[PDB]
Amino acid sequence: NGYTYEDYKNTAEWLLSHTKHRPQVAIICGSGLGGLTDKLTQAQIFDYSEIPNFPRSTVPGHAGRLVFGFLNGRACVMMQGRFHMYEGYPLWKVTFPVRVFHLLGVDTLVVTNAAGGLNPKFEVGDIMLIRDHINLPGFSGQNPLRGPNDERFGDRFPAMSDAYDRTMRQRALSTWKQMGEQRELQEGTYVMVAGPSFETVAECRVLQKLGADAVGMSTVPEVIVARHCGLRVFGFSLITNKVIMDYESLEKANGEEVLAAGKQAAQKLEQFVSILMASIPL
Amino acid sequence: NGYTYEDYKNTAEWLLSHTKHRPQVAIICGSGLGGLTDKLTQAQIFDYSEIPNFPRSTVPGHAGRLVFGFLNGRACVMMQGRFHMYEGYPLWKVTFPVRVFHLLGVDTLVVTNAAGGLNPKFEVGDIMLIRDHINLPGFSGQNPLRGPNDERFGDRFPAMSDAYDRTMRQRALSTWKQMGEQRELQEGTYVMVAGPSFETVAECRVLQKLGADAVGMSTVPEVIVARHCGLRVFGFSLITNKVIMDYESLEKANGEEVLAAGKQAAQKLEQFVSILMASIPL
Amino acid sequence: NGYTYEDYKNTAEWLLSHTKHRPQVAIICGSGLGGLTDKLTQAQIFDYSEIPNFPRSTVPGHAGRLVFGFLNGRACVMMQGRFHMYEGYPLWKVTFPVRVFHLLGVDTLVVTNAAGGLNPKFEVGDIMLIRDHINLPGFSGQNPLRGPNDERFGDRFPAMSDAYDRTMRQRALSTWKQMGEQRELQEGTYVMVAGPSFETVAECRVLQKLGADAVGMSTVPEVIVARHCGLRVFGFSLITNKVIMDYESLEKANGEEVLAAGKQAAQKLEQFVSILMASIPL
Ligand SMILES: O=c1[nH]cnc2c(C[N@@H+]3C[C@H](CO)[C@@H](O)C3)c[nH]c12
Ligand SMILES: O=c1[nH]cnc2c(C[N@@H+]3C[C@H](CO)[C@@H](O)C3)c[nH]c12
Ligand SMILES: O=c1[nH]cnc2c(C[N@@H+]3C[C@H](CO)[C@@H](O)C3)c[nH]c12
Repeated sequence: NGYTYEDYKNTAEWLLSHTKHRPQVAIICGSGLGGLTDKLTQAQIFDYSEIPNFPRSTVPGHAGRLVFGFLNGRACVMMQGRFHMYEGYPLWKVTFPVRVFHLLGVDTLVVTNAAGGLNPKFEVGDIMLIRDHINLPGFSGQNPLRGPNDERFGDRFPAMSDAYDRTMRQRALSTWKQMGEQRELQEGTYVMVAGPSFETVAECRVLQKLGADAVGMSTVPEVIVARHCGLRVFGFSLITNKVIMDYESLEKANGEEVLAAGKQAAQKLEQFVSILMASIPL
Repeated sequence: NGYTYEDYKNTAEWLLSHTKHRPQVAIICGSGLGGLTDKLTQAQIFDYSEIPNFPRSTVPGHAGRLVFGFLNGRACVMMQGRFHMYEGYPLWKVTFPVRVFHLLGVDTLVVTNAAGGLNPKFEVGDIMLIRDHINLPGFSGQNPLRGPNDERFGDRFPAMSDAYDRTMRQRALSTWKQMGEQRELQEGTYVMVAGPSFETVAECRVLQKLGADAVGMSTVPEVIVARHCGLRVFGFSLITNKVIMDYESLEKANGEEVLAAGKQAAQKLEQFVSILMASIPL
Repeated sequence: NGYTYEDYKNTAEWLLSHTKHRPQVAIICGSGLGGLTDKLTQAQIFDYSEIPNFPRSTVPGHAGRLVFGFLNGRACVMMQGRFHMYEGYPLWKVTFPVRVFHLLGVDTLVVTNAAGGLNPKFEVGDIMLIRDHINLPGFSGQNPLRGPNDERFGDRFPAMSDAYDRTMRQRALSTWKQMGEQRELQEGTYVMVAGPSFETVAECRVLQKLGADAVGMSTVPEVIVARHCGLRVFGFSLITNKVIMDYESLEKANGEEVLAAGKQAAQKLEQFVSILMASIPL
């Protein structure tokens, strides 16, 4: 890890002295979900590039910013553009923001992402509440906590079986119903794979056989660092496509559609997140 | 990645100005399949060591060369000796040649390798057409495309579900029959594991349970980079041994036998490849 | 790999000239099993920090030492405190001691560790004889033999299907009975995961579906290097906890209990190891 405790501290204090905002809830916007930033009020934008120690967003579109504001009665800080292992960043950079949030005073992390559906019951547009995850990269060594542990953040061996807050998941399922929606709110296991190339049929079958319901290339690292910090964690995936699971089909998964699904059924997640803020204690 | 676009370009131009040959089909010879180089005509050999930017073959036997020539009516470039992740090379070096081939004007990549048979229906000497692959290293981060993407080669998120050209696989199965052979042409999923040590019984069972038919320590990376490039891809594995899948057996897998199987039933693959060249469009 | 053959040699010769002891059996003590060092006679302690080239134990408790002595009629060398991939050490440092032992004249390696039980038949306190292992990190590239092979230690492609000496496992099962004990001696497959965070329910299910019986974050690397060396290998796991495999449960795995289980049923393993020394040929 190239960061010392001092680095996270200096970044936090810099942000704290450059904004009057004092966030409680940190929100990481997934692909095609950045619009969520338009709902904040008293918004204050910071480009990643101007924040000390922040990983500088190479060329996804040069759009990387931290937005502080209020979302439905709660002090928030949103990440529009998140870092991925596939871009070359080691996991300790990918999750650097998370530790910064903790030092800013955040106690809750909401993570969102787009994902391929592995469970056949899913349909494009569906929203999957994350009940659990399978950290394939972590099994091999790619775990954001690798390296000496700093007691100031947490313990050497944090547990992850209760990573996704049960209370929030319940309140989430409730909220979704209180709103009265067509499709039900899906729930399941998210499996992380490094990417960036999409899965083959054989691989799709492997992930299904392991019990995963949705597949993506992010999130798990941020969740592990958040939990290591003591943060309350809740999140979901926007199923942007159904992964090909048999050779009959003659269609390919593309980053184009993922942003397209995250175009129509996108605002659906946005509203759900804003409303869900009232369900977050303080 | 330690290579800049310029590096691949300079290597291509160097080769292009040192040979009159202009290859269309690149062929990577697997273990004990190097003999395939003896079939080229108007052959011109280049030691890896003399080609700018090429990874220098440590000590597999110091035998690493790029051979340009004609194979059954087609301009080829063959790799005699391929790079493996287990030797210490990062994946961006392992696949460096592939991007060079694309800049040389190659539009087809034929990959061959020796592999352990996981499917019980296989026998030593069998030839397995590769229909799909399981990229275990890729799930964890070891994917040759990790790092910033260069649009000149391809897209950020290339698909792999159609990696192995369906047309060539069909024409391959046809060719094999047109020849009238004893054993049928096997077909299945290739699973890549890093190695270099051989699998345990428990591991063999894992790979079988995942749906893999053959196991090796190469190929998948080259295939992913080729596809990212737009190359047509086809290949197969020479089953050199049947992996031990139960504790009853008292025999061990050894690099000795692998080269031995690749001694008798070796030329069988060689001919098949030469003849298959006529089935490759232009 | 940052070590040259010379480095292992110089470390061996340094130890050989600083102790009259000439070990035959090397023993690696797992978590909460360090007490085994109290049974040696004519004991001579070396701090890891004073041994040339040894990885310096960061801050697990600053307790890292190599103890030479005699254990029940056999010249031993014990590692009190072992290195883990999760602490940041690359595998070639984690396994550095193993190659040193081989140069000291050791011909047998006994590895012990604490592990989470995946097989439901297990209970806290149980002892599991290791019959086989699943090297998840190894599938992805994290194998201690990655990099050029040195013929002086072993072959390029060593087999692992017979890693755990069948004779010792038999003599172990015998010994356990000759002693007449309540609980039977368990036996099964050990799966290595990098850690340091504990498994989620979904992950627990994956590991079970793969056929693993116990889960830990060490051992496999040392075993592979030992075998590559020609060392006889035998070992076992102390089940310190039963991994949560369903959402009903409301308890979390913690490094606290692991050391606690390794407190009561700890000496049970210690005696078993001492007595088992008589079963090790010479
Ligand atoms: O089928 C899939 N496989 C793996 N990841 C995704 C995702 C998630 N994100 C979306 C984004 C690509 O469009 C990249 O960062 C991956 C959506 N569908 C799939
Ligand atoms: O049983 C097996 N397991 C893993 N790889 C192979 C291979 C393939 N290559 C062959 C070569 C060793 O002889 C090394 O680079 C692995 C053949 N049989 C097996
Ligand atoms: O449930 C488990 N999952 C993964 N490893 C362990 C272990 C083994 N060691 C023990 C030690 C933590 O207490 C760390 O190095 C892991 C015991 N129980 C479990």
